[PDB]
Amino acid sequence: VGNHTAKWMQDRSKKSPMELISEVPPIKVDGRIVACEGDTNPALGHPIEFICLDLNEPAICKYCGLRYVQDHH
Amino acid sequence: AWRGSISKSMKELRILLCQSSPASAPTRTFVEKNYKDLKSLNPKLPILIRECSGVQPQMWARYDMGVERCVNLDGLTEPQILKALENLVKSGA
Amino acid sequence: EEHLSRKVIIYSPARTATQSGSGKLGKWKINFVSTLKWENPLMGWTSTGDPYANVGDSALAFDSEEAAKSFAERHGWDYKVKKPNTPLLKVKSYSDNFKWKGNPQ
Amino acid sequence: MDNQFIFKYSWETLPKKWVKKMERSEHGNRFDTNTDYLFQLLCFLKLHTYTRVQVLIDICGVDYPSRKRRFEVVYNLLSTRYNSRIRVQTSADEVTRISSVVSLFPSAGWWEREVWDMFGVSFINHPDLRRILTDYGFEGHPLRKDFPLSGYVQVRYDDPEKRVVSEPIEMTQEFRYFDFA
Amino acid sequence: RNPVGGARVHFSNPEDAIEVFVDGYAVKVPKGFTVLQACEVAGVDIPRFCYHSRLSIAGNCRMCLVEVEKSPKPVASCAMPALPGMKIKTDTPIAKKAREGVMEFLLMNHPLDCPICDQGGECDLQDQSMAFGSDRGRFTEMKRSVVDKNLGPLVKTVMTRCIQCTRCVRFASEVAGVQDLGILGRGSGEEIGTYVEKLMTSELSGNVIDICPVGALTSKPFAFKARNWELKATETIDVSDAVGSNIRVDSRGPEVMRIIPRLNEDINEEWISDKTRFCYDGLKRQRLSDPMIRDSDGRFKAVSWRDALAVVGDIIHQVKPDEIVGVAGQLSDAESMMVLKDFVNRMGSDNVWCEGTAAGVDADLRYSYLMNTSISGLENADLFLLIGTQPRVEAAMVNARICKTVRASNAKVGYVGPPAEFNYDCKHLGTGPDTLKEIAEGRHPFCTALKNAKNPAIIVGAGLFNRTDKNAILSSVESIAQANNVVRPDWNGLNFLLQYAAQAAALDLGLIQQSAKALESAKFVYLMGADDVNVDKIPKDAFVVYQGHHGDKAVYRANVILPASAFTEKEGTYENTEGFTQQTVPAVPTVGDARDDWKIVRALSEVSGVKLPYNSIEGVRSRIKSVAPNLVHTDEREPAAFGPSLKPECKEAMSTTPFQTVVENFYMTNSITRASKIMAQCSAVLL
Amino acid sequence: IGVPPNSANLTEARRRVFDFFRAACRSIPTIMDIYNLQDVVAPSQLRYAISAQIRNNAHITDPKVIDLLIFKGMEELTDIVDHAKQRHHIIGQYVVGGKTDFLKNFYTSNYF
Ligand code: SF4
Ligand code: SF4
Ligand code: FES
Ligand SMILES: [Zn+2]
Repeated sequence: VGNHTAKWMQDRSKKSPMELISEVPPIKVDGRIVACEGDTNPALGHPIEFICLDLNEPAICKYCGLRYVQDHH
Repeated sequence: AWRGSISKSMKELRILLCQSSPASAPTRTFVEKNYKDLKSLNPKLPILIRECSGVQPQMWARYDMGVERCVNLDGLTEPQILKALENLVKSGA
Repeated sequence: EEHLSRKVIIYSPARTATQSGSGKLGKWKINFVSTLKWENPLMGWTSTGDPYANVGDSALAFDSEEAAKSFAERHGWDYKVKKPNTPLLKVKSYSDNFKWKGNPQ
Repeated sequence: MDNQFIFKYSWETLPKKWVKKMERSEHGNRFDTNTDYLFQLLCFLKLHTYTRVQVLIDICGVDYPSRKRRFEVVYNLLSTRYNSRIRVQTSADEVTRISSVVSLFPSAGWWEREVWDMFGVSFINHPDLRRILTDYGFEGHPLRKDFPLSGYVQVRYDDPEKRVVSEPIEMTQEFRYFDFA
Repeated sequence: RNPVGGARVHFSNPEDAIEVFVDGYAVKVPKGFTVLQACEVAGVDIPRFCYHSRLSIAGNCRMCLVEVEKSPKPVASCAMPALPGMKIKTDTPIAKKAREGVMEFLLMNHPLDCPICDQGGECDLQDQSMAFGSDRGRFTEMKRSVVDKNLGPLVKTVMTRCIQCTRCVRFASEVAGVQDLGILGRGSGEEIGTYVEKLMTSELSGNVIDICPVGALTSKPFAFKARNWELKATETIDVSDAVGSNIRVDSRGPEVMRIIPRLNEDINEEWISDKTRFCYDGLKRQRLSDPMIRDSDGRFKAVSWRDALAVVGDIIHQVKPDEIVGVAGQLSDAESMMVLKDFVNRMGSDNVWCEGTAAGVDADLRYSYLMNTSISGLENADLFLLIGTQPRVEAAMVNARICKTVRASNAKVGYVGPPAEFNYDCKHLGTGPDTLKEIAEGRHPFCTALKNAKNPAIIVGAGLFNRTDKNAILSSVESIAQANNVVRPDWNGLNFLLQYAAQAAALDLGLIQQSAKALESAKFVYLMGADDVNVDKIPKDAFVVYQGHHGDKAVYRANVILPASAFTEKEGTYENTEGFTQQTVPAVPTVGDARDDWKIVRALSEVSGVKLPYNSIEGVRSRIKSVAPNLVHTDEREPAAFGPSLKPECKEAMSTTPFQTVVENFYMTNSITRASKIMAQCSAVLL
Repeated sequence: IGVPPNSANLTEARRRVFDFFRAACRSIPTIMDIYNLQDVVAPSQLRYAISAQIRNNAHITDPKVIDLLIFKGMEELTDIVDHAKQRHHIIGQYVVGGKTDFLKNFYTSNYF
């Protein structure tokens, strides 16, 4: 719906990828760090990304947009 | 009394000279010796002293309607640079 | 004929500011100042009609100022030379990080 | 007949004024010669019993814009008799004609036409020296470094004239030069 | 052997030179040079991350290790001083293995995000990994991760990529003069940051993007927009101020993508200001693209060039000659200013001047409106006296030079003018001309400090040039300079700081306002890019013609709009504060139906019936040779030929009005900057 | 038939120029027939264009440059005759059949 998506997406029947990724709830992790590969099979995903969870705001994987939060604190 | 009437005759006077060349030495002496009195007698006349590393000693006067005249100062002595100024002030002005 | 009368600039591209390495210097280029491009009104692609659009940065190169000047003067182009800026090496000491401030004033 | 024997024997036997530079390398034995001795050197190599360089594999030009003689003409040759290859090179500029070797190697005819078409080097005593690859009436020599990749003109059908015609080029999307250096 | 990058080596005396060997080779270096510098003189490029020639040596990255004979350990070449007879080896197995190990340690915790990192394609880490350590990774444990920090709208942060080289911290402390960045914590967990939430407010903050060797600090407005290999590089100059900072303009097609500094030891030393770096957005916004005449309903309508020029030419012959006024904009090049002056003088008017405070100054002597010390010459000054100027917001690179001189040589700074925030210690001496009288009369600790200074430097701002008591202020300043021997054959410490890129060339060409109230009595006003003139002083019935590439208020008042080229789209001559003349280089095509300014003026002159004796820019420059020949002798340094002695004595009284502030908003100074998102956001948050 | 050696001096080069000019002029009727120019342009204008091309290069003093120009002229003549590409007002490279220039160029565009 934003200006970025309107540059290429000319169909409003489906949600844009930005809205779709935002609807995925943050994944809870036991710990202060998590590694994201974007796929259950790492060779079929994206280069491994290690994400720090020290901040209260959910941390976003810069490759696939998955979000992670510390489960306890 | 012509030196006190330069403003009435021309809109702008330009003196181009070399900073270090011997050919520009009479022009530099003329500037150093006459600019004080010329500007005091003509407080509202722009007297543009423009020095350049390799220009021949020149002197320009700008009148009405943008008409200009130039005098080549090469091979001239300090008093003859003053005559040329008087000629520019008194004729064609 | 028509393209042999254009004005060009002979220069040595300086080092980029995003990298500390110096391995792309010493080359001399002929800038053809090709600055006539527009947008194709079908896909937004960048169109041009100037034959020397990229030859000065992709193919034509010269190892020295004199070679580029000779080539330009043989082809008859009007050229202006821009001397490259070079760094001045200055005496630097790691001891300077711990200079005595002197007696208090 | 290995490249050590060719280098040594050619040093011993060739007239000295023919060769300015001799390189021995796994990349190939290489002889550089002035343009006025190219023909005689090639005739010697072809006819001499200990060389028998009978096959002219090709002739090609290389453009070096930083050089006073910008063109380098390379002759790749083969001896089936001795199972050996030789490279002979000479330099040239935009106006100096060099000798044709068609009378030595008939295969040279078209390779010389190609050098003339692509680079603009002319060949003395060539029986039929005209362009061979480019379109008729082509202007310029495309393999020169200063010749633009897309050239200067393009063609299209023109209905009012009922024919294909040539106009100055107009590029919908210009060639993008990616400088990774 | 040629030095690396063609670097110049200056010897104070040949006796003060030592001899060292770099890989067998004999090289001669000055005493005090480091091993790395001796390698550069030898032409050997030593890899480095933490070392920067303009910043203090750190010696922490350990990538510059080399082998020195009789040394037990590998030697950090960036920090080790060179000694006579030293035998330096850079390609021995010890050095190669040390480089491989250090590179392996660097990549150990480095994130695998080259495809999303903007440094990709111009990354020192990538190149040195390809070259020195072509070792197959063997680290299989978990990498450390770091949260991103908020530093403002200019610097985008990805701290996982940071290699703790501390270049940004040292730049903040030593060059920017704003200590906001530090290194927090200890060990592998140390993090670069400000600890507390705060944005980088220094006007030189953007250079940390250049100095950061990895993609940890990147340009936020440029984020993700392009790769370095698809950008065309044009070497040109900046027109944001009167400094003339050397820049490289990167473009893709007919669009400027980014602006990065260009090395020039005499002007800006590979640094630029944030205004210079991030003003490129406005080049594609609110562009005047077509000629326009206001219609019957008082609305602009697009026309051809011939119709607009015919209208202007027809209406310019219906006014008195003294009623024609032409004003040149702050971004005008010398050629267009010369053509405008010729056109207006040939219609019988002398009301041609450049917009700004220095509109009607005495331009007879070139020393009186230029920085005679030169920017590089400031580093030799031991004392600074600033009179009515805020160099931090008026000339950012000059202020950077002053700060560097203060930090290095412990020079003192006295300031007279309104209160302002300096990035270096400085005594406030007063606020107005009473302070000048006190300085002239002596009896003050700063007066004896000025007398006890070997090479004092007075810097007078051009903002004082529009005051009513301008002659009195200038006379007092020159008397202070004479009493302290500021101007000597071996030292010219008298300086005047201009504010506009066009001001120096305009003063050289004689674009001087004679009548102080000529704008209030004009019926034909030609505003050649002069968007900063106050247009309510123009009579309501005057015919106003605006020529430029942007505009807010003058465009509203203008009866005719003539679209003009921008500085990135043309080749124009500009002179900076120190009298150095430079030329722009075209980087991108113009937009719409725009034309070069001098072309528009010449075309109008032809339409108006005046025949100028030139039809090309070469003819314009030949004409300029008859007025200001220094303007066509580009890229040349020349000393002053005449000084204060020729000035007539002045007896005007001294007013009591304090000095005012010239630049109220650093980011809003010209029409280009006022049309940029990024500059507006900087004004919103960074001020 | 074969490509001759370079002219030794300006005299023999001038002789080659005269030979080329004669060959070019003698081919004018063939060109008029091939391009159907009877009602478009006179044969003398073709002769005049060829001679003007020869005259515009009258300042050349190097025989090798003259030989190259003659060779190129022969090739262009051969392509014009043997492999004609008919346009209308144009044969090969020649067009067949109160304000100064600055104002016209300014009205045209910003690139002169
Ligand atoms: S800084 Fe960026 S480009 Fe360089 S190695 Fe790291 S991720 Fe790759
Ligand atoms: S952010 Fe960049 S410049 Fe600062 S310490 Fe990290 S790698 Fe070095
Ligand atoms: S460059 Fe010397 S240790 Fe970093
Ligand atoms: Zn992911």
